[PDB]
Amino acid sequence: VTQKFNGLTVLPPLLTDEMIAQY
Amino acid sequence: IANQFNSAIGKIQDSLSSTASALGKLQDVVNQNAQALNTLVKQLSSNF
Amino acid sequence: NKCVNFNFNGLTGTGVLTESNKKFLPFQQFGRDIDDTTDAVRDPQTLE
Repeated sequence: VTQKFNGLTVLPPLLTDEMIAQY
Repeated sequence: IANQFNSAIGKIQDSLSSTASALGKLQDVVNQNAQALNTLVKQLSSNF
Repeated sequence: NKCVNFNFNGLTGTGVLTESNKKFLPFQQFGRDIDDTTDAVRDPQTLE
């Protein structure tokens, strides 16, 4: 599975990919 | 029964390696969110 | 490298200006992004 003038921003998820791997 | 489980897990490695189609249900969600953002940004180019 | 209110040839904008590696051809003054907005510019006094 695969800043800019538009005023967009992608926030990170609360759990990292390591934390999901640990659960 | 162990050898059949061990073999079947061996086919899971092979399947997830061999085809890009395997995770299509996840890639479709990334693609639709990317499309919806890319469209939203292109509407800034429109004259109205 | 500082944020500024820039105005080059009447292209009034705002942002941080940075040295580009973009290889513009002689006839081009402005460059645009995917988003159809000016993301690079040739300075009209010293042609970088």
